[PDB]
Amino acid sequence: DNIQGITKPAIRRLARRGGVKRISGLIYEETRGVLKVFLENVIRDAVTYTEHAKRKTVTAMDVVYALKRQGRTLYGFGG
Amino acid sequence: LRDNIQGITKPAIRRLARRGGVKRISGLIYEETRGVLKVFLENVIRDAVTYTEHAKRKTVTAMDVVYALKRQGRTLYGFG
Amino acid sequence: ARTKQTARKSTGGKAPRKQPHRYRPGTVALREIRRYQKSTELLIRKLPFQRLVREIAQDFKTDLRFQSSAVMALQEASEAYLVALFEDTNLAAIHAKRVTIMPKDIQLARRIRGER
Amino acid sequence: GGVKKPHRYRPGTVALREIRRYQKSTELLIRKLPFQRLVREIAQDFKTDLRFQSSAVMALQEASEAYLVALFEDTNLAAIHAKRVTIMPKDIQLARRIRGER
Amino acid sequence: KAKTRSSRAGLQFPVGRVHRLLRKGNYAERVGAGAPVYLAAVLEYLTAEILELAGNAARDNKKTRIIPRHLQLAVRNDEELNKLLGRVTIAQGGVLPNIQSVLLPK
Amino acid sequence: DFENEDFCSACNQSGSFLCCDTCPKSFHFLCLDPPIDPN
Amino acid sequence: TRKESYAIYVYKVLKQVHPDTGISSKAMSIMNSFVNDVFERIAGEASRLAHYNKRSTITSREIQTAVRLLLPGELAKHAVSEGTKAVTKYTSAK
Amino acid sequence: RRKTRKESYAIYVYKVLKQVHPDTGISSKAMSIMNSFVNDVFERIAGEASRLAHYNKRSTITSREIQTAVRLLLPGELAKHAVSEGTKAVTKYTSA
Ligand SMILES: [Zn+2]
Ligand SMILES: [Zn+2]
Repeated sequence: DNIQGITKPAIRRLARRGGVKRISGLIYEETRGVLKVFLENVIRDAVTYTEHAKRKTVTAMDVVYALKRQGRTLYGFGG
Repeated sequence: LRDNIQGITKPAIRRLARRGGVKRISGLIYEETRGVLKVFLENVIRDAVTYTEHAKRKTVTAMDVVYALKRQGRTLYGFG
Repeated sequence: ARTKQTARKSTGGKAPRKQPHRYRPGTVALREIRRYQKSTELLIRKLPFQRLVREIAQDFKTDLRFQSSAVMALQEASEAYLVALFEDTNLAAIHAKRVTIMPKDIQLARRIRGER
Repeated sequence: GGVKKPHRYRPGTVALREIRRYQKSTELLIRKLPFQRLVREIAQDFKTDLRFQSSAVMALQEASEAYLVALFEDTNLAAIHAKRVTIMPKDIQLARRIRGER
Repeated sequence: KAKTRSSRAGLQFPVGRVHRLLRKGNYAERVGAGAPVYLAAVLEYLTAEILELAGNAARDNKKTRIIPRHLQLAVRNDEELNKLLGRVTIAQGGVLPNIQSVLLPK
Repeated sequence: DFENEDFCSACNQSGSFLCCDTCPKSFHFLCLDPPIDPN
Repeated sequence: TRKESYAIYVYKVLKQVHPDTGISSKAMSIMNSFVNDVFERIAGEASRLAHYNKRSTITSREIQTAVRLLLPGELAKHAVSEGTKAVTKYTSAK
Repeated sequence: RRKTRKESYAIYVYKVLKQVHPDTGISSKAMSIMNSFVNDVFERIAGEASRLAHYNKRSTITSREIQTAVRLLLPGELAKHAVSEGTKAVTKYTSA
C-alpha cells in the first residue's frame, strides 16, 4: 500500500516530464510494479554494501555505490 | 579495398535476420543493416587498432578484438 | 446448490456489541509538458517516496535507517529512471501511429532496453 | 482441359521452414572472405597495412553476427509492436534508439 | 610430503593458482589465505552448474562430447546463468530456437 | 463460469446467499419466493 | 611458451559431475574464458568493496559480499553455501 | 576531534571556473556534481590504463598507455582535444 502512495498524478507528472501526452489508465499500475522491482534492485545492493560495513544505517554514498554497480551512475550525491 | 560492404550480400543479411526470427524483410532494410554493421565493426576495429598500436604490434590480433568487444560491453567467449 | 457467505458475520448488529473558457484536451497537457520540462524539482512527493523505501527495504534488512541524502538519492535515481523509460515509451508509441502510452508500449521498451 | 500447376509453397511456409533450419544452425552466415575484406577496408582507415590474424577476423565476425541477430530480434518485436510482420528501417531505428547507441 | 591446498579445501579448481592471480591482479594490497579458497569454491560451482546443464543439453542431441552449442542452450535456457552471462556472446552458440505467436499460421 | 454477486439481487444487501447456477445473480435465503430453508 | 589455463581442473570437475562425457576444445576455451571473466568480476567487485570500506585486504568476506552482489538470484545462495563449506573445510584441515 | 580531511577537487574546479568565466560562480550542488564527475572520469581512465598495461604483460602506467586509454574512452573530438593538451602539458613538465 505504500506503493499505492506513488499516486496517479505523480505518475502523470513523470510522464509529462517524459513528454507523454496521453497516458493510458492501465499504465499507472504498471509503472508501480516496474518502479518497485527497480528500487528493489538498488536498495538490495544498497544494503549488501551496508551490511558489509557492518553499518546498520544506510548512506547516500552506498546508494550511489549500488547505482554504480547496476550501471547508472548518479552524480551529485558524493563519490 | 573499397566498398566491400556489398559483400554482406542480401542473401546473407537475410539469413541473419532469418536467424533472428523475422519472416518478412522489407527492402530498405538491407541497406540500413549494412550501415549498422559498419558502425559496429567500426568501433570494435577502431578500439582494436588502438590496442594494436599500443602493443606496437602490427598484426591486429584476435586477442585485441576480444578486449575491444569487452570495452563496448559485448564480451565474446571462445578466443581468450 | 452453490452457496456463498458475504456478511462474514456470525451475528448481526455487530456495532451494538460490547466488543466558461475551457481548453481543448491536450493544450494544457503540452503547456505542462513545457512546465515539467523546464523545471528541475522532484515530482514524486518525498514522504510518500521515503515510505516506499522503508516498506520495501524492510525485506532485505530490518531496522535499516536511511541517511536523508539517501532517500533523496533514491528519489533522484527513480525519477531519472522513469523519465528515461517514459521518453522511450513515448517513442514506442509514436512508432505505432499513436499518441497514447499504453502498458504494452512499456513491456516492449524494457525488452529492447534489455532490462528484462 | 486440366492444365498443370507447379507445387509452390505459399508465401511464408518456405520462410518458417528456413527459420527452423537456421535457428538450429550455429554455422556463421555472412561468408568469411566477403567479411574479411569488409574489415581490411574498415581498418585501412584506422591504421595502414594492419595485418590481421585468421582468428581476429573469425572473432570480429562471430561478434558481428551475434550483434546483428540480437538487433534483428528486437527489430522483430518492434515490427510486431505496430501489428505488422514486415520489418522496416524505422524498427532497426526504434530498437537502436532505445539501446542508446543513437 | 607436501599436500595441495585444494585437497585441504576439498576442491578441484586450483586454490593456489587463484591466489597468485589474486595477488598479481593487484585487486588489493594484501590478500588473505581464505579468499582464494572461497573463490575457487565459487568458480567450481559456477563451472559445475553450467557443465551439468550442458550435460543435460547434450545427451538430448545424442552427442558424446560437449560442443560449444550445448553451452548456449544451457545458458539461455536457464534464467540465472543468463543474467550472469547476459551480455556475453558465446562462440558458435546460435540462438535459442523461438518464433513469435503472431508469425504462426492461423 | 462467472462469480455470483456478493450482494443480494433482491434487497441489495450483504449476507449468506443462494447462488444461481446459470445466472450471475445471488439471492438471500429469505428473499426468494417461496423462501428456502438454509438446511 | 607455457600457457596457464583451467584445462585439467574443469575436466576433473566434469568427470566429478559426469564421468562419461567428452568436451570440445573450443568449448573448453569457452569454459576457460568464462571462469576467467567471472573471476575478474568477483575479484574486482571485492577490490572495490574493500577500497570503499577503507580496508586493505581481500578477506573471504569480501568475496562473499561480492558473490552476492554479482551472481544473480539463487546462483548466489548456492555459491555462498559452497564457498562457506569450502572455507570451513580449509580451516578444519588447516 | 576536528573532522578528517575529505578529498575534493573543489578548490581546483574553481580556478578553472575562474578562467573560463572570471565572473561566474558555482553552487555547492553543481560543484559536488563536478567533483563526482572528475572522480568518475578519473577512475574510468585510470582503470583503463591499468588493463592496458596488464594486457601487454608489462607493469607500469606511463604516458603512452594513458594517451591510449583516454583515446579509448573519451570519444571523438574530446579525445584529440585532450591528447594534444596532455602531451603539451607533459612536455612542459619535462621541460623543467
Ligand atoms: Zn439466473
Ligand atoms: Zn436479500
